[PDB]
Amino acid sequence: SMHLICQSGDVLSARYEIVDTLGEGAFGKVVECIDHKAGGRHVAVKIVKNVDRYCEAARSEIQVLEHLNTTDPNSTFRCVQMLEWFEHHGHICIVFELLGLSTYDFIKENGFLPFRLDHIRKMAYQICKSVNFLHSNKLTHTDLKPENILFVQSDYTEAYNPKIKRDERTLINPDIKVVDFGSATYDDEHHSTLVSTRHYRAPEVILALGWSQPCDVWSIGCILIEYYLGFTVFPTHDSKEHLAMMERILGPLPKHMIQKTRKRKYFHHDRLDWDEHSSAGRYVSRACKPLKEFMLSQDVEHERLFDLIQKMLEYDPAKRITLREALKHPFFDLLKKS
Ligand SMILES: Nc1ncc2cc3cnccc3cc2n1
Repeated sequence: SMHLICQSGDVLSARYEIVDTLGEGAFGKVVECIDHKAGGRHVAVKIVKNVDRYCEAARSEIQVLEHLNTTDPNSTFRCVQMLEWFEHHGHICIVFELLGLSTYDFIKENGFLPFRLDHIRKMAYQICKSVNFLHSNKLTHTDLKPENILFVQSDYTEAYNPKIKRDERTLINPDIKVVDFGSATYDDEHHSTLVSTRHYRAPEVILALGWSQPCDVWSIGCILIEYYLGFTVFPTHDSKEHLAMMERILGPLPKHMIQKTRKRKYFHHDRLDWDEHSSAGRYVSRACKPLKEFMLSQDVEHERLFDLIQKMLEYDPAKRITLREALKHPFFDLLKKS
């Protein structure tokens, strides 16, 4: 199907003319369209694959966004605005306001270089504010990651930069919005055992101990460190290796979580069953190091960020910092009148 109905020049619902593809996924694609009933405004349309799993998630996303856009019509809390939805040759399509590049695509197109710290501060504040708004509404996002944080506009300036010895684009406006509510779950809804893209998955999720709002905070921690480094901090598709990476960076997992998990697979006698002298052992031993060794400067602003990240990456979800608390963290002081 989808190839046949998402091409450039196609008209959806007698209204939206497809210009180009913005992104694609296993869920389907997002295309930029010209809205001919609204004077030519460009919009984004998500065309969802006709697979039950993804239809369910799309119907779900629509319910959630009706709730949020009603609660917050002006988008004070930076959730993307849904404009409408329709069916088109058996595919659910959801129309959104058009935004710029995701934070992932920006990093990628900049050669996997990090953001500047002042931009990270602004973006981090907005992300925390947005997701804390979700948390206030008895929702957990579950799939936060740089692909799901989008710049409102990705206009830019380009300057030669002898630090990188290369030309470089700098964002004008670092404002962002959060997208993708298809996994968002209410406190009183059923909680699936597997959630999150694996690189941003919390230890309570990996160990199947239950999860709720705090698993978003873990994800945000992961995001912030990737903005700082410009690469993914847990580059792996194996759950055991992932846990090994956590140990190398954050230290060993709390005994009480280990004893409690149904996945005794990963462990022997209250410690991770992992051979450091193995090959993957040495991969982890060199791709990963203690959190604070990732710092590129001893300047206090850097230390403030790393303190915050550390608190986000607390193993025990019951002890992990909440976004309410995180928004008062000293790292954000520079954004406030003192
Ligand atoms: N450029 C752009 N603008 C709006 C978007 C909304 C989206 C809503 N859900 C998922 C992905 C999305 C990607 C988007 N990309």
